Amino acid sequence: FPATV
Amino acid sequence: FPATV
Amino acid sequence: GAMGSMERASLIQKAKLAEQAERYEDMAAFMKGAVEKGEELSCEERNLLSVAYKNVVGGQRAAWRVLSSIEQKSNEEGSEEKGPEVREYREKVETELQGVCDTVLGLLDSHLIKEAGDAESRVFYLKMKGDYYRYLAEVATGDDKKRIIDSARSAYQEAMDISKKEMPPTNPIRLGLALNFSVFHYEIANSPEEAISLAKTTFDEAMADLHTLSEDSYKDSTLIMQLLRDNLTLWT
Amino acid sequence: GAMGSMERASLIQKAKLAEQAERYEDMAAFMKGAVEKGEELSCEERNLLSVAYKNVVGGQRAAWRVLSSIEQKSNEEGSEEKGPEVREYREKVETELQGVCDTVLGLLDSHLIKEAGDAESRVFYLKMKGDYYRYLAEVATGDDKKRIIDSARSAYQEAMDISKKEMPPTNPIRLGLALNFSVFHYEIANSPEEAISLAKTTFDEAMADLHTLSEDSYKDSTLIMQLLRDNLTLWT
Ligand SMILES: [Mg+2]
Ligand SMILES: [Mg+2]
Ligand SMILES: [Mg+2]
Ligand SMILES: [Mg+2]
Ligand SMILES: [Mg+2]
Ligand SMILES: [Mg+2]
Repeated sequence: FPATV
Repeated sequence: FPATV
Repeated sequence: GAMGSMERASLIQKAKLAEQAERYEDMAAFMKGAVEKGEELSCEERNLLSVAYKNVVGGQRAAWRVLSSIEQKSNEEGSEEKGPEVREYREKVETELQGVCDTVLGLLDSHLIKEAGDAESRVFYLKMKGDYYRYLAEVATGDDKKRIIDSARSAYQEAMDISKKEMPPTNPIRLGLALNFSVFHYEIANSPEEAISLAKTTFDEAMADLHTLSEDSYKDSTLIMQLLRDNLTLWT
Repeated sequence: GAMGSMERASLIQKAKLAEQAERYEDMAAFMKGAVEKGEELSCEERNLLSVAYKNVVGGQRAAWRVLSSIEQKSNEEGSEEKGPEVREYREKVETELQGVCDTVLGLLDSHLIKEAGDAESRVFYLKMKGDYYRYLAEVATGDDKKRIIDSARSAYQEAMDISKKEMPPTNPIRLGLALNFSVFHYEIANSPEEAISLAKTTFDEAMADLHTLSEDSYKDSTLIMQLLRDNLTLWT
């Protein structure tokens, strides 16, 4: 999964 | 802390 | 409001305690109580709110994916019929996820967003609105899926427009919003090119503004720039 | 019983799903529902039950310790008075812990223990009874602390006597019970010498019985023997 904040 | 199962 | 009888400062105090104890459901309940006092949140209080709910829904999302993957497997040619339990339990987790998202969106709509007039508070809440619609979009499969996606897009876009007008390209909220909106394009809106272009432009404009920062602001900014680059590496 | 309308097999199926999704509160609720069907549990079902509640109370214990340590610090000479919030929130977590322990002990008492006639089931449930009284003892500070400790001791002792009579020294339940009863002596009953002697004798008697095992039983046994040795290293 890609990074989110 | 010591190990317990 | 189970938190109706507790002091606002005592709710914020206990929110920080629950964070240290890694009790994020408690943390979330305490911050919902705080928001419902009706006063605007400070910068630190907004971050306690987003930290609490991010961790709760983050665990629900991880469980939902585990259960989806099981459910999709029981649907392959040559899988042994198991009855309705996998779908039921996925639906249970899914319903509970949606209820958390509905709770957060309810707080933003009553009345966090409409009172947020500074760029830092308005962008932060609009980012949150986009995120929680994105979480709803990840599990959406119905008549409403398009409108949920457009609600995410619309919130992200208004937050982008204000952030571009009002904050420097290195502002951590602006960067985190760009990172998440770029994931929205890739993962939700099926627009990997938009996702890539946005992450690349955001990274490069921040790069060219690092020279204006103190060493601590430089740290906060490059931390998030690294996440943009990690996504680009993942996608190219 | 919210689980009153669900099939026993469907509760066990969902318990295993919740385990894979790391949803241990759900897992625990499903297994409480299963126990309340009134039928004895198989070996695998007993382990689903203990796994679920071990993880729930394990998180509550970790939070309680974090909050205790904060609370003890706010009580040091020269700490700044913070008001009642740290004690309140510690009490909230503590109450919820005790309610989980009371729930498990209630299941054992109604009616798991009284129907358990094989050594493997009776020892397993008596070990559990000792463990959950031990968790209550860790947070006990009142008129009842001695009796809670003696309840733990008494359950562990009956389980020890049956395990010594009925199971080989390498049986994993016998070993795990000895490990936990040895921690009870050290941590709860203030008897570090008894703790040490029990762990050492248990280790050495298992060692001398490994020769009788298959390679898979050897693995299960030496896994727990290593925990006994890790405790001995910690204590000597
Ligand atoms: Mg007040
Ligand atoms: Mg649904
Ligand atoms: Mg654009
Ligand atoms: Mg039936
Ligand atoms: Mg108490
Ligand atoms: Mg003895």
